[PDB]
Amino acid sequence: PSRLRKTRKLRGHVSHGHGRIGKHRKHPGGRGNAGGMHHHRINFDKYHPGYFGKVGMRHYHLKRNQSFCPTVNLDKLWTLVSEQTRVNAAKNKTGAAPIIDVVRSGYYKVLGKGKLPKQPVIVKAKFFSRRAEEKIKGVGGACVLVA
Amino acid sequence: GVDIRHNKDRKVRRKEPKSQDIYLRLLVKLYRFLARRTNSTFNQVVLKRLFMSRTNRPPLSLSRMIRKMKLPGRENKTAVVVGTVTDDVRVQEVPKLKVCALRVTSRARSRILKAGGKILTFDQLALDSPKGRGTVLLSGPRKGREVYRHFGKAPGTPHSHTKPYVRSKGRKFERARGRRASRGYKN
Amino acid sequence: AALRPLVKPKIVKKRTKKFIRHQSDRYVKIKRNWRKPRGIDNRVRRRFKGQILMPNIGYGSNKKTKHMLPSGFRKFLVHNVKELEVLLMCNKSYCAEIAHNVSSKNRKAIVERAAQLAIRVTNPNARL
Amino acid sequence: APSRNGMILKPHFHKDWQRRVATWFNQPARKIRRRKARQARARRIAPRPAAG
RNA sequence: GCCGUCGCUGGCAGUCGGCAGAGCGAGAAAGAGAGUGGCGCGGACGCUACGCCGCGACGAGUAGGAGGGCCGCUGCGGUGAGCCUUGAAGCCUAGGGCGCGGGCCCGGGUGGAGCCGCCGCAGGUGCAGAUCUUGGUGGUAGUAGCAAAUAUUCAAACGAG
RNA sequence: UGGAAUGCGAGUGCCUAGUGGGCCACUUUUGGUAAGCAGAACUGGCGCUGCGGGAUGAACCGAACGCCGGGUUAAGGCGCC
RNA sequence: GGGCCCGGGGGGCCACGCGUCCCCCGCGAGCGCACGGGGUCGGCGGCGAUGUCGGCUACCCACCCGACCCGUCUUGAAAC
RNA sequence: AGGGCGUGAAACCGUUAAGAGGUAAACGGGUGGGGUCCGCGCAGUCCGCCCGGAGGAUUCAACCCGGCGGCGCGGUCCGGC
Ligand SMILES: [Mg+2]
Ligand SMILES: [Mg+2]
Ligand SMILES: [Mg+2]
Ligand SMILES: [Mg+2]
Ligand SMILES: [Mg+2]
Ligand SMILES: [Mg+2]
Ligand SMILES: [Mg+2]
Ligand SMILES: [Mg+2]
Ligand SMILES: [Mg+2]
Ligand SMILES: [Mg+2]
Ligand SMILES: [Mg+2]
Ligand SMILES: [Mg+2]
Ligand SMILES: [Mg+2]
Ligand SMILES: [Mg+2]
Ligand SMILES: [Mg+2]
Ligand SMILES: [Mg+2]
Ligand SMILES: [Mg+2]
Ligand SMILES: [Mg+2]
Ligand SMILES: [Mg+2]
Ligand SMILES: [Mg+2]
Ligand SMILES: [Mg+2]
Ligand SMILES: [Mg+2]
Ligand SMILES: [Mg+2]
Ligand SMILES: [Mg+2]
Ligand SMILES: [Mg+2]
Ligand SMILES: [Mg+2]
Ligand SMILES: [Mg+2]
Ligand SMILES: [Mg+2]
Ligand SMILES: [Mg+2]
Ligand SMILES: [Mg+2]
Ligand SMILES: [Mg+2]
Ligand SMILES: [Mg+2]
Ligand SMILES: [Mg+2]
Ligand SMILES: [Mg+2]
Ligand SMILES: [Mg+2]
Ligand SMILES: [Mg+2]
Ligand SMILES: [Mg+2]
Ligand SMILES: [Mg+2]
Repeated sequence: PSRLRKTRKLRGHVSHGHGRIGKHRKHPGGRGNAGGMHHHRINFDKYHPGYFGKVGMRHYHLKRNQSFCPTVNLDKLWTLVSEQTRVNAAKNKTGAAPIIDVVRSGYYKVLGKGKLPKQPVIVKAKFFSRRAEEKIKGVGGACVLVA
Repeated sequence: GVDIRHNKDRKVRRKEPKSQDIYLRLLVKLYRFLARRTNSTFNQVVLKRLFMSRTNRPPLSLSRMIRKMKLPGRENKTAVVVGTVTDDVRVQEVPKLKVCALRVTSRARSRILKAGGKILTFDQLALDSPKGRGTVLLSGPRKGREVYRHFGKAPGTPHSHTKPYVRSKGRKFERARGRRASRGYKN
Repeated sequence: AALRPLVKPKIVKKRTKKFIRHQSDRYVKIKRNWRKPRGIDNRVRRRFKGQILMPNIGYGSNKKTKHMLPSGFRKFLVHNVKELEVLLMCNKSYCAEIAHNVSSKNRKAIVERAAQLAIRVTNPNARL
Repeated sequence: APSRNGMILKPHFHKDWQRRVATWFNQPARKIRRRKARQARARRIAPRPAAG
């Protein structure tokens, strides 16, 4: 609301809070990002290193669906299945491990961050990290690749 | 005249919650009394943390609370946080806890109770621990916010690992000159 | 014979003249309502001797005698008999002033009911 | 002019964008109209499925 | 002495009453502790805790910042069993007052049909200036002036002239 | 035996306006015959600041300011104004 | 002079029960006056209904001291 | 409300009344004198308890009947949610 703003308190004060000496002029310094390599060079260099120049190959017609690859860590792996899935497997005796299909949950690659509970599991995914497969293998599980 | 400076006379600090919440202020009324009429420094700390702002009251996850309540000699002590206790999906086993919080997320509540623990409000901590005895006051990570990734030496200074403010992330967005020796310089 | 307050402390006024705005005696366009002078060279703003004075919190009135009428009471505007009966228990320190736009007919009821309750009316003899 | 730390912004308001602002104050009236044409169409082809 | 600001992140939920017992300012830690054996029917105020109370220090201000306004203007949601032809708004007032102030209340007069308080919402919301806009009015001032091209006079008529 | 005196509560983080013409004095000091001239150092001032005194005055001397009563002072004064 | 002004042969003490051992040789009651946690009188007088009493401010007038016209740019404005 | 007529401001002007007038007027502080009005003043407050005189009554306490309410660790009453 305009009743809570500075303008109401600045009534009666000449200059409206912009000073008597410098005044409020239209566009001192230029419009927009003018002066980056010039009178505004310190601000750009100080706060925006890398701003000017070119780096890396161009790629015409990038299609971001081609590189779709959502990832999940191992510390979140068991949330993709219900709770009773884990407790049932942990307490059963035949040794049967549940199947966690990360593609069904909307992930493609499995990453290695975290630790798994000591419980065998069969994991299905398009991709694995090297540490993900080791950690999955350390609990008695297996990695299954899908296309 | 007295040769003194007045710029520092007025101490900047909260004497009350900015919030207009009536349940919070009823708790501030409660702990204003306990802080004043009891010599328990704990009440003063809790009374102060009730005035604090949302970012000064970070949420405490379940995993962090379990870690700090597992340190030796903290058995049967009530964990106290002036803030929210959020659930942590990365936790597998939830031990029996007694906790006092301003808020507990819906999933954190079920996990604590299903483990056999007890959840309190702050009006119940007073009737159980008037002076705060047998308590373990805990706090969430204050610097666990995206803003603090942007504070410090300006990103364009030597050995500054400050995060820049960019509208986009990618090869074309602030990586050419000033960030690699092949383009002008680096620091 | 008028009703008297519980106590009648001496009222001390630091200042009784009004604060006339600077240069409001020179123009009709400048109403005497106070305005803080803010010109750079303004000699009233700089507190030169012999010039118009500026109001400041130092002139404040004693908290005890503040808003006190010379009768020793403090006024409270009332628009009807019901509003009057909120002063029943503080009738030794607060009086009733009837609002200007209350009909002459209704002033008889408020001025009457106030007499019964021993509440003092600042303007009982108006719109007769 | 830039002032201390801040994002570098490039708003696309260097054309006559006010001449081509499309307000949405007819949105509820559009939603009613679309629905009223779904109902009159459902009546028109019944018992054929309304969906199509 | 009084006003305000700042600090003491000071004190008060103990109004614990005849289902009673009044204290905790005091130089110097921690209990006005609990036990086991050897007639009257009475007692002010308080506490909108966003409230109330105490003590100490201090108070210049342009540019600029911030806080509080029970300062003021227009409209919206609630509320005031609100005000008003027994007189609304507006306007005038050597009437009486309140507030440090922004302002406000009441008395009288004019007026003739509507208006206001409180809790919130919203803003085309506060003028001394801008050679500011439009309109009105002054002093100047009964003043400059009614002076280019030779010129008028007598009698009568109408007619208030 | 918190290892000199004295005094004082400290630390820390975000956001941030105005400014970016200055000028003056003791002392030091460059150019210039010099200048109420141009240019420096230190500190303090005026600017932003009233008040007593210097008759008068941006800066000198004294002293810095909430609204008051009493007392006493500073620098300056006490023929009359 | 210092040693509760060491020890021996008229004037002020914030000395004043005793069993003892021996160094040395836990409650009296009252009453009262006050240089005592910021003023009271348990002290008085005159005047008062037609010309007199009170009314800060406010209207007019007077006098004494003070007092240059504002906004603004400016190192500097009462500025010719 | 008299046909550009609701209200009817300010500037500016006429007149009536009052006051004043040689350092232009105006202004701050301090009193004083005079006016307009206001106190709808002019023998001066009110309240509790007590003492005493005159009186006068839907006459007090205590008891009985009925109704209502508060509380009860009814040391552990019955019924209820
Ligand atoms: Mg300012
Ligand atoms: Mg300007
Ligand atoms: Mg500003
Ligand atoms: Mg500028
Ligand atoms: Mg701009
Ligand atoms: Mg001081
Ligand atoms: Mg200051
Ligand atoms: Mg400050
Ligand atoms: Mg100046
Ligand atoms: Mg800037
Ligand atoms: Mg910024
Ligand atoms: Mg100040
Ligand atoms: Mg007038
Ligand atoms: Mg009409
Ligand atoms: Mg509007
Ligand atoms: Mg104007
Ligand atoms: Mg002429
Ligand atoms: Mg400049
Ligand atoms: Mg120089
Ligand atoms: Mg020069
Ligand atoms: Mg300046
Ligand atoms: Mg300064
Ligand atoms: Mg000075
Ligand atoms: Mg001289
Ligand atoms: Mg004095
Ligand atoms: Mg002299
Ligand atoms: Mg003079
Ligand atoms: Mg003069
Ligand atoms: Mg200018
Ligand atoms: Mg110049
Ligand atoms: Mg000027
Ligand atoms: Mg000149
Ligand atoms: Mg009319
Ligand atoms: Mg009409
Ligand atoms: Mg008209
Ligand atoms: Mg008319
Ligand atoms: Mg006239
Ligand atoms: Mg005359």
